[PDB]
Amino acid sequence: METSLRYGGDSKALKIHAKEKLRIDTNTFFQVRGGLDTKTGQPSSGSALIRHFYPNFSATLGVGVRYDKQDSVGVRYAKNDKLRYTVLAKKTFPVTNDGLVNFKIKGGCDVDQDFKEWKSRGGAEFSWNVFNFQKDQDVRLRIGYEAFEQVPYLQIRENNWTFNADYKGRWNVRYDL
Repeated sequence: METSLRYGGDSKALKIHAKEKLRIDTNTFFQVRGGLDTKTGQPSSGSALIRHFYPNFSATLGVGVRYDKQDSVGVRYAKNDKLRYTVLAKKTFPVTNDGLVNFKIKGGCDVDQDFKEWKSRGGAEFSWNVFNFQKDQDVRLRIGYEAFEQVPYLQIRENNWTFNADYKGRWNVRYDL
């Protein structure tokens, strides 16, 4: 049971996201997140994951979905009122020191139940080293993205905060409570 604050600009001011885990079977984990609205004091959205792990092939396979609440659909459409589901492998590779990178990725496909839309994603954070500035302030870059043909937004770590930019002119912070 952990809680994280998500700040937003050019979209939403503040929102809370909290994470919980449940044991269903010997080799099956429940992992889900609850988003409480910007208004503060009500639901907003829900997401969940069902996963299994392999030992020698250190990785997990599972599916992820999200539910957005229904309101009205017809001539016009809205961001809400939509269900999506995806299945992917999760893998982590530390290639720093010997190399220079480190990533945690989600490799798979998602469909939007609303319009037959299907995409594959580098649903990942890939650690790469770029700066080239006189200042000695080290920064780490990872694309909080689904790479294939959809949308990348960047995530960087500085001091002890995580902040991002999306091509839609959207930005955010994530900080643990």
